[PDB]
Amino acid sequence: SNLGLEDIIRKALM
Amino acid sequence: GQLNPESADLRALAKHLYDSYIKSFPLTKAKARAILTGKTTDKSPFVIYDMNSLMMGEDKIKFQSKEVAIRIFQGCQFRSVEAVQEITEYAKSIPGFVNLDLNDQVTLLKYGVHEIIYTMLASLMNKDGVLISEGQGFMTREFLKSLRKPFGDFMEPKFEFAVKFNALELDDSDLAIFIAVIILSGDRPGLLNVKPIEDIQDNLLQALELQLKLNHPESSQLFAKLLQKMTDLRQIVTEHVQLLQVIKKTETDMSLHPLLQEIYKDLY
Ligand SMILES: *c1ccc([N+](=O)[O-])cc1C(=O)Nc1ccnc(C)c1
Repeated sequence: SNLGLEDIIRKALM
Repeated sequence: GQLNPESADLRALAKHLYDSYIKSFPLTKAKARAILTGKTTDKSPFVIYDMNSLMMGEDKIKFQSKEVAIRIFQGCQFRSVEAVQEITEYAKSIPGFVNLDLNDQVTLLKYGVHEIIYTMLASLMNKDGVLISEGQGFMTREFLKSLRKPFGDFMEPKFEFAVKFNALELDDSDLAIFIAVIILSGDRPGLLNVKPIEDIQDNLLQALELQLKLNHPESSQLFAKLLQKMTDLRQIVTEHVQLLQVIKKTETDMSLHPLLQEIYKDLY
């Protein structure tokens, strides 16, 4: 999912 | 071309990306091709070429939504989480990336991950099929194409891309810079500050240009050809939107063998 992928990416950037 | 401080910096950048590439991605192209060409005698994958051999390899295939195709996409996207995290870890090592606005970092990655996944999927592909089940299986290209609509059309354009992409004979050193160029694409929709992204990509492009000259004397326009593969990668991603509509407009039986559904979850 677009927002599901963004969440994964944002968390991985932490 | 000369060896001067500028070119030495471009070689140091190429080594930095390659070292970070090795640290981030345990599934390198070299490992994939060794399995495909039958080098790794310990991990000899089982060939699935028809429905009969599909049942013969039931042990090597290791196990919500309503429709079969939607559950396949949900599964393969869930199994791609680790790859997304690996790509994000790689982007952190690209000099200047973490200094960009956080929203632009997210935007660059949310479009870039799909193209990079297809780039690395090509390493698992030859003209005959694709590695599955973490190298334990080999699903043939024609068996996938023979499956009932719309499933039979899922992977064939990726095979067509992979065969032409693999004919360039890039190695992991080339792919490290090529993937970095993909991530730093200043034309993604929604980007706020395009200039600092382009500044980084221009430096990555210079490093890529030099890398291909030193590593591939046999192809004078390899730099151009490799940038053309960007257009093929984006086309494959855009074809996924058409695929979802074909699935919604399909009135025929879309029931698929459960072992086939699990195999498609290992693809993209
Ligand atoms: C998952 C599993 C199989 C396939 N397939 O084409 O056979 C595709 C997918 C998948 O989720 N693909 C995909 C491509 C591009 N963009 C997205 C969001 C998803």
